[PDB]
Amino acid sequence: SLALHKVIMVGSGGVGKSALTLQFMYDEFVEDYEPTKADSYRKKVVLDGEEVQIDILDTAGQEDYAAIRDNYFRSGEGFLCVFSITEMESFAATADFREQILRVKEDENVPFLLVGNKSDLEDKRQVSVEEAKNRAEQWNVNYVETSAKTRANVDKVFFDLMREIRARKMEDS
Amino acid sequence: NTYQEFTNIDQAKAWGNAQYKKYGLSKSEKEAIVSYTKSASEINGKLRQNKGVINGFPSNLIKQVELLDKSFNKMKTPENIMLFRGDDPAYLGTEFQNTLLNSNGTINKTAFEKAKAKFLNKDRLEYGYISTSLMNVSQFAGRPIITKFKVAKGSKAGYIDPISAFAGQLEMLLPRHSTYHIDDMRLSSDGKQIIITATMMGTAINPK
Ligand SMILES: Nc1nc2c(ncn2[C@@H]2O[C@H](COP(=O)(O)OP(=O)(O)O)[C@@H](O)[C@H]2O)c(=O)[nH]1
Ligand SMILES: [Mg+2]
Repeated sequence: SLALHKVIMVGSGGVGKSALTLQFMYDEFVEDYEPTKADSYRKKVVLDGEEVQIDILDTAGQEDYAAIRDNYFRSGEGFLCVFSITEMESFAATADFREQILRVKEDENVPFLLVGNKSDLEDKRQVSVEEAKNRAEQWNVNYVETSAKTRANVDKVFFDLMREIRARKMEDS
Repeated sequence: NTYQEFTNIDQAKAWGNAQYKKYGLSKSEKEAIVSYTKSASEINGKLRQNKGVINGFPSNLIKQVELLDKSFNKMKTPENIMLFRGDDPAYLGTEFQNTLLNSNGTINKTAFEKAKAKFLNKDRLEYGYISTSLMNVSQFAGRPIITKFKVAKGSKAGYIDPISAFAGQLEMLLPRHSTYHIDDMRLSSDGKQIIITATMMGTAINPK
């Protein structure tokens, strides 16, 4: 009888979906983790005084066709739309994930977070804070820059996404 | 004169967006600012550390300070406004660090009186940039000291929320090396918070 917040990691390949999951889970910066490797994780964390359990699906994505993708998009409760601040292509792609996620869940207000990862690579930034923050405002969601390397804001994105999921569960029931 | 104090978050945001859109900040000034918001603590700390002298700053930081300073030539408040921010006991002095508070969490009567004796009715020079907000947000509330800054029309002040790492909300930035007069210092009904009302006088850094 414990709350379970199912989080799904989305974003182009090589943006840091795995590193972020692993940094949050085992507090380590795992580099170049198998690109095509997918895995779900489930740990217990205390969210604002209350103890809950979080489930994180670290998607590979290279071959998750319509039926596979639709199933977990539909099952997932919260989404972390991750991209790399040093790769403009991954940022542009975030609109595709958003779109597909809202199409299957037939909802324009699902728990969602725009995450610009690799904030430690400021010298290679290709996406401006202004641009990303603006998009987040358009989608009516928060934008957070993280660094799976320095661990900056990693806990924040996962706990903030939960808070959004936990609140959406209140509106319903 | 009259001072515009925001009470509706949407009105505040709309207003801020209205000014920001007019700044016409270069890419470098925006970047300089985003960088300030990512490490305000280090930058302002280093500015206090040297009482404001920057000729000892590495090229990267000294370059950023210059951009920061001059960006204010583009950011002025069109009217009288009230800016808010919170601080800890160290703000009043090292000798307040572990003295300001009582064990029950309220401001200590004697500590407060010494605070007034030390600051009330006196100008104060801040070596670092002053980050504030257009409204009394939650980013504070749980802080021992609250300051209401009265910024007059035409003063250097810029809404930088569109490019900050959500350091609270409704981020407002004031120039470094500014002086202000503390007109009032009182306690809240709570008794666990000092409310400081001040008049912003301006900065000594006016390049260009
Ligand atoms: N500098 C830096 N590199 C990162 C960061 N996060 C991931 N990386 C690197 O970016 C590459 C892709 O990361 P990965 O976690 O595999 O991304 P995924 O494809 O979204 O799962 C790997 O070489 C990582 O070591 C970060 O925060 N900073
Ligand atoms: Mg991966």
